[PDB]
Amino acid sequence: VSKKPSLSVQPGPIVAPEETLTLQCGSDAGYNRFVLYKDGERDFLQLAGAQPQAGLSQANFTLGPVSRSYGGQYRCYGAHNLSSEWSAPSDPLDILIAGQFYDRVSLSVQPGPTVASGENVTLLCQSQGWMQTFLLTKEGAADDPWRLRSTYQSQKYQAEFPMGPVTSAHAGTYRCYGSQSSKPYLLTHPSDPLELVVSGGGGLEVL
Amino acid sequence: GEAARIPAAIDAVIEGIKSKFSIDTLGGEALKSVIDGTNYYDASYITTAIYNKFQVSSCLPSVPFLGGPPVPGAGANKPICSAVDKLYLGSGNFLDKSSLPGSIQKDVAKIVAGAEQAAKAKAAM
Ligand SMILES: *[C@@H]1O[C@H](CO)[C@@H](O)[C@H](O)[C@H]1NC(C)=O
Ligand SMILES: *[C@@H]1O[C@H](CO)[C@@H](O)[C@H](O)[C@H]1NC(C)=O
Ligand SMILES: *[C@@H]1O[C@H](CO)[C@@H](O)[C@H](O)[C@H]1NC(C)=O
Repeated sequence: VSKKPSLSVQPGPIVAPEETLTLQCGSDAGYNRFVLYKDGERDFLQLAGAQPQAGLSQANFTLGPVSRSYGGQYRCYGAHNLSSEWSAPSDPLDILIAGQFYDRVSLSVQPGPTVASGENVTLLCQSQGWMQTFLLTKEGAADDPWRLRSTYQSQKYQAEFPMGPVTSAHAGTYRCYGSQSSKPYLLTHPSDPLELVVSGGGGLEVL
Repeated sequence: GEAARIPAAIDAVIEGIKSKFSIDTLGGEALKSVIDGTNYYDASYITTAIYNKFQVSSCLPSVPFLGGPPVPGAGANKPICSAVDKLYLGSGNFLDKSSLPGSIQKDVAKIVAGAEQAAKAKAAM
């Protein structure tokens, strides 16, 4: 079986309802077709054609307006022609749907509103309602989010994300989400954005 | 000329189908044997007939019932699957099990409309 393709997601793995996600499935093994499957479902979601140039071909699958159904794991496969056998599965891509619960989450800086140069930045995501996990994402750096299991503390459910000592790379806009146990790909509404700005070596929250 | 008109319309739609979907003469007679009723103008029935007789469902990749990797499909070597692939899966084009019937139906509807427009007008002239 041929080497697996690569499956990427743009803009990012976490998507809000009524939005369209471009999943790019590409390879260098001269594939003229790519097929997309989700969570073991026997019917393929989409079949796409891509003319290989020197063996390099990419299919930009477009998911339609997203709903609670789009949440899960996605794998794409590649084939040389209509009758050829399919490649090995690509590495699984996790697509998460937001805005699926009424419970809200809040993102704050556990050290405090300002963090000094020698101090560490710790981002606290919390909710009054029961959450199994909390997810942290940064704007622009749209990769796989940082998921931490929740803890019951101070009659709240919360997770601390230790970012380490203040650095200039910590600057940016951050959002956290919550997920419940049975449906880990369904997330809450995003928390209010937390913009962090580097000031005098230190970090500050900017509104 | 009512008999000539109903027989000629059927022949024209069969020829259009054979042209667009690269179906051999034998498949043309297979379609004719079920299209001879007054269903020659319904793209829906023709699409179902094409699906059943030419096994268009067997053109698409399938996954084993009890678990397994995706496979090309039982009919991928048949000419109908190559014709469907050229017609509806080019570079930059997309397809799913739900979209294919509608695409085939739209093209069959174009065939029917063109056949009867051309047949009526030439005869009237
Ligand atoms: C399809 O690709 C296979 C290689 O996986 C090749 O052996 C075969 O000849 C190809 N068939 C066509 C019709 O191009
Ligand atoms: C956080 O900062 C303190 C000193 O401010 C340091 O002792 C500690 O090691 C830092 N956290 C981690 C995880 O190292
Ligand atoms: C998908 O997008 C990439 C980059 O934008 C491009 O190289 C590729 O040709 C596109 N593929 C299709 C099928 O549009």
